[PDB]
Amino acid sequence: MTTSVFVSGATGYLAQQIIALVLSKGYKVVGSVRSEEKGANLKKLYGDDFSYEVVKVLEQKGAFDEALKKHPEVTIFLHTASPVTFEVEDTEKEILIPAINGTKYVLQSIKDVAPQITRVVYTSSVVAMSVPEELGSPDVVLSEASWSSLSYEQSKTHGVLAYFGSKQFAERAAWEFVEQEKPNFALSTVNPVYIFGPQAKDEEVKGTLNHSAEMVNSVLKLNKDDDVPATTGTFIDVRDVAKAHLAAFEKDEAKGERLLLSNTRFNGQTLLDVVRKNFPQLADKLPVGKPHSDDFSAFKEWNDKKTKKILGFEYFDFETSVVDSIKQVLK
Repeated sequence: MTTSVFVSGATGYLAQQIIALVLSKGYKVVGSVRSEEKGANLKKLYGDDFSYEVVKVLEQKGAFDEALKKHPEVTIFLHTASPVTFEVEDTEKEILIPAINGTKYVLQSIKDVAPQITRVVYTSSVVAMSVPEELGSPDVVLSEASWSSLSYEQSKTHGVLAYFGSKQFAERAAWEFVEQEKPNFALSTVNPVYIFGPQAKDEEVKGTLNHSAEMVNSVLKLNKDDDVPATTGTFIDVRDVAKAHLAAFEKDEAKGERLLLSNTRFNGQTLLDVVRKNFPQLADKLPVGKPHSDDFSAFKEWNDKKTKKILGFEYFDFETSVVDSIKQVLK
């Protein structure tokens, strides 16, 4: 009668947005959390239709088996969680293997213990699709077809490349599971770019005034003398990503799809120009740069046409996403 959706890594910024949307739709959520207190907090936040299970180590074999066994009511699994690593000493051991193993193990548990699950949505990234130099290139057109060229070997070399590799290999693992193991569920992925936007709950904006994506808040801590931030790429609003997750399990056309979630290009100047206009009280302590010096006109538009057609909604613009984040932080 009511449909129950499992969401891994439920305390996450995206996950919370997904959970809020889904609850708003009348689904139930069963959320995984790494501790009871995390769950209880989520419960207090999200209410009666929210339940939780504690799964401490996501990449462990059999990790989700008990939680799954307990929830025969669940028929959707949104796998949003990533391994939490705090500073990395060995890239393979701590980043690549956990990412890859986790995906395989979670899928195996679902097949093993939740045969009733008909849809799995795996949260991937644009980093699966590409390499860092290609991300910044005006000659590059990504699509839903795009797979990163980065090798396993190269991925080990650096922490950045490792994060890139980890997503690529993990997503490949997920598709591979589907091919090889042939489960009851249809798989789909969501592949976001830099995510901006408000948090699902005010209470969560803790510590008061923060930033993931931090890039929003690399700026607000700047000082008038500081440089304009370097960071540049494509953005997407967290709400749009969430809506993509919804469509990814709801729509027949999304079955076996990769969804590229990417909106407009930005740089530090784009960000600064927005903040400065919208929140003038902070302009005195902020840098100026060269306003509206950002010109992205040479950049080839990415090919997300299939994804937009499947999604069938229009995205939040950049200004709106940024303004909404700051307003909340300020509040």
